[PDB]
Amino acid sequence: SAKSFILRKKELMKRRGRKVAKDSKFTGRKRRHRF
Amino acid sequence: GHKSYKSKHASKGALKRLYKGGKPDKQVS
Amino acid sequence: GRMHSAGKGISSSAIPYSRNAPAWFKLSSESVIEQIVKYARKGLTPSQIGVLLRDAHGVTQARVITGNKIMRILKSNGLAPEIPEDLYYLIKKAVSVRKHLERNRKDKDAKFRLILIESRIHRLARYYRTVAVLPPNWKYESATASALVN
Amino acid sequence: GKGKPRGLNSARKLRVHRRNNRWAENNYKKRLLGTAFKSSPFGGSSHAKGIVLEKLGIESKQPNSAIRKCVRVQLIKNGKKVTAFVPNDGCLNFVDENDEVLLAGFGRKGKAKGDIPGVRFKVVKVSGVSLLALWKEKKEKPRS
Amino acid sequence: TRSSVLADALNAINNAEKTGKRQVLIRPSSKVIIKFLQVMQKHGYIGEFEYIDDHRSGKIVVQLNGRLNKCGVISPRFNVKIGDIEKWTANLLPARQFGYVILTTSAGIMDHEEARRKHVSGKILGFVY
RNA sequence: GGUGAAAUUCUUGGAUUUAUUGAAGACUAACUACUGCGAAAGCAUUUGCCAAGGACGUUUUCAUUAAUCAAGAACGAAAGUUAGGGGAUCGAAGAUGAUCAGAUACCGUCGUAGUCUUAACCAUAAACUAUGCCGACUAGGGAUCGGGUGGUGUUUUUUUAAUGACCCACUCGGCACCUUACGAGAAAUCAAAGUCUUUGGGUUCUGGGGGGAGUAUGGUCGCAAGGCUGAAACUUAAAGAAUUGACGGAAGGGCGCCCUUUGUACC
RNA sequence: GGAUAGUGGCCUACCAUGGUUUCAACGGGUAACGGGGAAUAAGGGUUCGAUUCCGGAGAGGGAGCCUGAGAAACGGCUACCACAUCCAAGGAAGGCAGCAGGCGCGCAAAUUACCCAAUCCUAAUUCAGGGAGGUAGUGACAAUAAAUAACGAUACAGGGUCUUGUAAUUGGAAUGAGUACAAUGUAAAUACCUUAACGAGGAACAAUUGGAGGGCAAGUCUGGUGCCAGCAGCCGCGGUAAUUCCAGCUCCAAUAGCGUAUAUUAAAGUUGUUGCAGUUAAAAAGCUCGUAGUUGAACUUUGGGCCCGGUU
Repeated sequence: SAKSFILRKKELMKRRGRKVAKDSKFTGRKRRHRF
Repeated sequence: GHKSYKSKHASKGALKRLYKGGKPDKQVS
Repeated sequence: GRMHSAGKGISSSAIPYSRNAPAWFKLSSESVIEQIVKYARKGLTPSQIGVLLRDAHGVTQARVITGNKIMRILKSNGLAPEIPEDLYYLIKKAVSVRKHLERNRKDKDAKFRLILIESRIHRLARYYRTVAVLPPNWKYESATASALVN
Repeated sequence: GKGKPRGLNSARKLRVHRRNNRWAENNYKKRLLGTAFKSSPFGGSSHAKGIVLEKLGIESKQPNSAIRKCVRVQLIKNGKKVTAFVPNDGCLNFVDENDEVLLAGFGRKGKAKGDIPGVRFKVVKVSGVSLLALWKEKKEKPRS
Repeated sequence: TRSSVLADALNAINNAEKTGKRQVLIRPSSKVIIKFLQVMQKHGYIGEFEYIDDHRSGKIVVQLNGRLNKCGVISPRFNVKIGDIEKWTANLLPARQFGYVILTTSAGIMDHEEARRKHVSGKILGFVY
């Protein structure tokens, strides 16, 4: 549940007043593959 | 709502309600 | 506050700021000391002698009129008792409450009070045997204390 | 005030009280009970070696599936049998039973990157070569 | 009981200075309390103290003048070598130029800077700034 | 009698009820308070006996004799254990009934141990102010309890003197309260929970995320019930103070639809 | 008194009944040789010290002993114990926790090399001997210094006649990584220092390792795949507890190094002496007395005058 966790927790920082990069098809995935 | 009664180890009455519903140790030289 | 209680009272006496010569006294020094030794020749303790000389003969306090303490005066004439006065009264009270406890066995508050009095007695006896007034052991105990007090 | 003795000659009380308090720590108690030598699966060691017992498909969920599985391995020096998270996919075609893998610890668990219920070991080497070079096609696994 | 009369005296001074009174009454007095207030007056942190002499222990009445942030005792009177007295000031003084920690040496009761000057150390008594 | 309803129950040898009298054991209503005492648990009729305490007053006495306290000791609500006594009430266990959708109205009657006391045990409670004990200073006010001081102040003598009671002012020591924030705190709130990042008056005890677990083992106390001391492996990222609302089948109004008030988890 | 090199319950005879302990004796654990020291830098502390020096103990476990000034020696002996070797079956020989090296145990650790030239030791002694030690080989333990490119011209883009950026554009310069006459170097060699000659036009002589919601720096990137009782109809869209299912492009950090595991330290004021907290968040014994422990009221030569000489 990477997408739901990131999309839920990037909105709380919007209430707290901090910059968040806008989402696209690059956020909720394995950016780096494992060994 | 009522505040729950707080303790570290569970009380003896609640222990009664939950429970109703040997060899020595070693000291190796 | 009190040693074995919850009270915090300050009911006591305040010695006046004068080390000499009440003006209206103008009587003597040796007449006072012979009154003291004669009152002790009845057999009274220093506190009762002090209160009688305050209540009857205009002696404000004996430390300033005679220049010497009452107990040291009685020690100078050899009228000093074998045990000091406060330990004697503590022993007498302990004896009386103990006799009550053989008579009334169930009185638990009197047991606690006896324990308090005996702790007081032990502390005072430790103080006296420290300063070499009693024999260096003096061994307060239950029975012979009666024979000790009277 | 402040609870503790503060007198100039009360160092003995301070030391003894501090000793009992430090016994109520966690790092200190783990160090002086010596459970790294008696109860830990590794013998207090960083890495270890083990012979692969078998492999079980502990899968995240059903048909829509994210395939992250683990092996069951037996230690050599101790004999205790543990579970190990193999790294990235396709390596279970590479490691089979009885291959004498070399194990380490896993690390952090957050929202992702492996939240497996009770697997703290990752297979660092297999058949005494690697997983990285054996996945990046640098070296090849020798037979037996 | 009154285990440290210097502590109670300095605490009374602190409370009455924080609440803004003009006079402070101190009981009981001592040689050490008198010397402590002479150190304060010679550095000017207080006003004018006069000692009422009854036969029991005396009392002190001190004129404050403002100008005093905080004074206190360090208890127990730690044995303080000279080679680490700077550690003590770096422990509890706001800056390196003002504020004084007070030492009782065999040369008397004296602030820290003349304890450097006389090259003598002793026990720590208190601080004032 | 009993319940929302019924039944078991007692009664024309008169139940229930009224009056006269007796017997038993237990408890002391109303007075009863934001009052008192006790180290705490706790303590409420009268009188007598025995001893004890606190506060106040003291131009009495000793001159540091003290504060806190592992070992050790005394007491310790209710419950519970062994003999004796007593057994009115209430009443674990137990016996019996209707079990009627719902008991939102899960009970009725009888009733052993107990409840009371003696001689012994046990030593725990939400044993709570959830606030160790001793000492210092810091703010306004009004009540109240105990003692003491002063009043060409009041009232009762049967002649107005003592005393008693009341009123005014002060003081010591208490139980409590209203406001405030000079200060503190995460907040509720606090004259202490203040004098603390400007951190040190003296000293005992206790705690180190949650489970496992007050478990297992050992020791010790106990006739028993049980008490005191008390881990680990393993596992997990979690587990106090306020305000704010969706939700309403909370209701009340209007003219199916709107408006006001309204309280916001365990099994 | 015996014995010892010598004091001494070190041992024996006789006679006393003592010695240690809450200031924690005695017992137990130590994955404990002790110290000089090491890591961590606000201070205080926490952790480590098998290891280059100093002191102790041991040569597979115990014991005994000969020689000698010195040994309870082990590259000396004797005996037992545990291993275990040679055979003619009668007998004999053994001690790598010295240097190399082998087996085993393991996450975990080098050459069965050269030499006494240096440092020093032993002897009858300048001469001999020394796996003590030095040299080299293996060696990304750790530590220091810094190559992988530099300068123009052209044509554009600029800041706009002085100053930067781009290009399948162009030019000559410079030199070490390597190959090596030689000489230094060395006990003799290898390597370093020096240098005749050769040695740069990029796939050349090509740098990796981690990452890219936030911590914490850098994507309003690309493509492919498995599924859908949802649209469309064979083109596809969207969603896909796919915890992205797989690959590529671009970017960031560090850089001859980078990541990971474990342990420990700091930021930590979660060990609190400096410096924690206990009404309600973990945490004030039910209450009182009381021994050791800790702590404990005030007071005793102050003040004034004299001189001299030291430092700014």
